[PDB]
Amino acid sequence: AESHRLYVKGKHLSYQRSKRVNNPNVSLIKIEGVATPQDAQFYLGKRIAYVYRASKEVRGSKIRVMWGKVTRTHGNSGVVRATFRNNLPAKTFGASVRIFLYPSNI
Amino acid sequence: DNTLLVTGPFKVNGVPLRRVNARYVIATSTKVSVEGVNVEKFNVEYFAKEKLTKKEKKEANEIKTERVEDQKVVDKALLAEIKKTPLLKQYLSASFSLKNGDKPHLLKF
Amino acid sequence: AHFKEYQVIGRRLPTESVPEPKLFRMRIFASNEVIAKSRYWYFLQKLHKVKKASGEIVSINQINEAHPTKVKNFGVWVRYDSRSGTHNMYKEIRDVSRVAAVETLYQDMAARHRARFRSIHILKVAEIEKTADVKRQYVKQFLTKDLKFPLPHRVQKSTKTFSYKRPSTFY
Amino acid sequence: TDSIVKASNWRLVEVGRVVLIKKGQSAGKLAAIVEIIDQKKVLIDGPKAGVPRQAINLGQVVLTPLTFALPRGARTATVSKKWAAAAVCEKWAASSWAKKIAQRERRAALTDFERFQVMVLRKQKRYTVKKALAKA
Amino acid sequence: VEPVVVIDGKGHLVGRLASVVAKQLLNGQKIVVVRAEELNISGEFFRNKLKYHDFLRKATAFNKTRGPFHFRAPSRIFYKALRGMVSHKTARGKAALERLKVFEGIPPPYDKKKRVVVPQALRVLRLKPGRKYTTLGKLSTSVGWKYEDVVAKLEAKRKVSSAEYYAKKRAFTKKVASANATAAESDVAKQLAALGY
RNA sequence: GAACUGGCGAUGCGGGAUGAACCGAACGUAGAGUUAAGGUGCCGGAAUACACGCUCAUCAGACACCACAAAAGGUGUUAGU
RNA sequence: UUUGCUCCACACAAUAUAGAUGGAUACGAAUAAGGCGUCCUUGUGGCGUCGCUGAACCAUAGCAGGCUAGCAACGGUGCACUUGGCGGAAAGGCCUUGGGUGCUUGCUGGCGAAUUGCAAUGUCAUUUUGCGUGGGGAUAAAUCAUUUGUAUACGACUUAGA
Repeated sequence: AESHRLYVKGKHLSYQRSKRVNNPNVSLIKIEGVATPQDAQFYLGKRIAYVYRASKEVRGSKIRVMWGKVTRTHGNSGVVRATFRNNLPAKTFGASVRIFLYPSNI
Repeated sequence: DNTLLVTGPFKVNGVPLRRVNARYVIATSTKVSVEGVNVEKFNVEYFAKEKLTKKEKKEANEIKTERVEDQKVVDKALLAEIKKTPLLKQYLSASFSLKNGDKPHLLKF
Repeated sequence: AHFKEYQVIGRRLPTESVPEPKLFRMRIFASNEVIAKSRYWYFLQKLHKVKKASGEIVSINQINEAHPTKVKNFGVWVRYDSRSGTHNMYKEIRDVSRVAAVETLYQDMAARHRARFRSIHILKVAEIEKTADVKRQYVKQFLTKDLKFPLPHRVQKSTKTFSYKRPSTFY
Repeated sequence: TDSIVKASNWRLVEVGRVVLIKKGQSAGKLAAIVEIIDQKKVLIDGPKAGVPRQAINLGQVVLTPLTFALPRGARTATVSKKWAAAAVCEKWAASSWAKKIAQRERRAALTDFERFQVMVLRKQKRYTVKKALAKA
Repeated sequence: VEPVVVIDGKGHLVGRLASVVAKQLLNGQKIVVVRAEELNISGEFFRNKLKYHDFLRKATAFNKTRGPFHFRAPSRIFYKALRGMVSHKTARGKAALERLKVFEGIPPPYDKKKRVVVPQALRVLRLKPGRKYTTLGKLSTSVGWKYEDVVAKLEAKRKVSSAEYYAKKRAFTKKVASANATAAESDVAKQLAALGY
């Protein structure tokens, strides 16, 4: 067809933070479509990929991926907490990111 | 090894006899009967990769005949069950993709 | 909180000079048993020469509403402490049960006189069994024959941050 | 000539007015207003749909255009009897509001094979409608 | 959900719209706000004129050129109210603010596009009926904006052209609705009705 | 200038924008969970939550320590005797 | 100034991305009112219907979407042209005429796909520049130095000089 998307779009909002101290080890993700923790409970444990590009070709590609997963819900509005192998570079606040449907329970 | 044996059928969408992981599929509610297929031939030793040595490096750049007539035996038994209810051949030939406005936490498969 | 009504019956501790004290009973609106017994001992220390160390509580029982689906008019007599003095007030509330009536009473006093729970004393609450004994206009307004009114200016709260048409406030 | 005003009627709240519970434990059933507590809340009862007789804030219900006869303060046996006599449940079901609700829940209850089927049928219907869009 | 969101600023409250839009930019949504002369501020016109005069008094004493700049256009007033809610002195704030452009009227890039509203910042949905409000164009031309009438003339011309568009669109959609109704009650129509479409 | 206690001095951490003393809590290096005091329009992590009222200020008001306001008045408005 | 400059087509390199992954899908006004349809005496008109959110509408099947056969219609859509308009607020876009060409999943068939081995973004976008081709297009000024004095601390300014 014309669409081939097998993931859900999301936005990298910020790190986990207090009013004046942030914590880069936990990122905050807005998954689009979900507006409550009860709907966000479907997406727990799903893999997340941040997909970006670079000028230098490394192993056949100019596209590099950072992997992570959803761990828990955050707040009352469907924001989730996500942890990555290496933390997200904080210039990606507001950048798009992919939530895959695996590991599936359905 | 906790894997699922699946087939396309190969005549429909070109997916051969294969094994997949159960955590990487979505079980839809659409059900066909697979009684009449003799799948006890296949096992974990049926799929062997014949592991490659470290010396054989592919600088620049086939199929088992046993595998291809096994596929031809099973898929002709599946498609007879496919022909009963309408539009299943078209459904299995078409691909799945998420459109704009599809919420997977609300979708039923 | 969301109030409940309890009867609390207590007495003095029995002595040899006087066994069987007189078993006083009071009706308390409170959130739970602990607050109910505390308010019971508060009002008995205001009334008689007794305190909690010198007395005991023989019974506490929740009194729920006899007809929780009948719409009543209640007259409520209240003491409250203002910033300069102590005053008595009589307010009447049209509502379906006694605990909800005193909940709206506590909200009404806190809203209109800035009176707190520690300042309000509930003298009594009683159902007005007959109309035309209702003396306040704001509740006598709702007792007319074939009462009907519209609700102008409907505002519907949205789930999305963006709406794709100009909304209507018709009801 | 004659004097003309725009009437601008809307959906009075009184006894016998049928309402739809918007949010709460019922959340989508019908009830009948039994009496009016004050400006902001009313005593309702929904005895056919299983809504218990209760006082409720007017912001938690939506008023429907349906009305039927009740005396004020009627108990639930009389409410159910007059509801069945006026037969307002299928009168609600005949409205386009309830048809919209039923369409929404049907589209929610569709599966992937049914979504494929409606895509094929919509393509066929679009073919015949755009063929009709060539003669006028 | 959208590449660019075009917001019709008419009938909106300035602070509530700015707090919606600033969060949208910080989340990464591109926003363009049109018709900035029709924003509303709650309160009397005289109160908001006094507020702007209190703001207009404030300037650097030894050199007025480096002081706070008092911008007079309605779009720049909205930009001031939004820059107050974005942390504009950082690179993240600058990257957010470059996703925004605010206009008086609807310019020709956006007059053929779709305009949306924000229902939690609309005046008719937020204010009690009876409270007084202002129009940002009237306040701005009271405090020194020079281009209130040319925007009105351009908006009149644009509305004439848009009504000419809408008449043709309405005629076409009535033809399409007529053909859909006549091509309904066939077998595919009843199967789609059973399946929910 | 004294009395009893707790502190700062000698002490970082979360909150009070900011601050020696206030509130919370005292500190090896890390991970996960839960909270205190304080907050949840945006800056800013978190409900433009729910519920009942009150107030429209041609100097509104917005939180302890704390960064001020009184006597006297007002058919402004609300509730009472 | 030893063949330089610009534009057009693709050919290869480099360069990055504040962050495509079906579609930014166009009345205006009011909200104690409207929208749409229809009728008439065309109005601040009569009658009917709708809202109660975009949970919509359009699009959406095919090797990341192939190679072929037929049926039914004379539709739908893409590409390069082509005719006629309209658009100056930041127009740089919108509509339309005609023919060509490709596809059509509206309907019915035939062949292909495996081995990426049980997942690894599994690579499909647009931004700038350079160097090659081969096809057009055009053949300047400014500054220093000299001079002026309507100018001037110096710069700067205003003048003149084939």
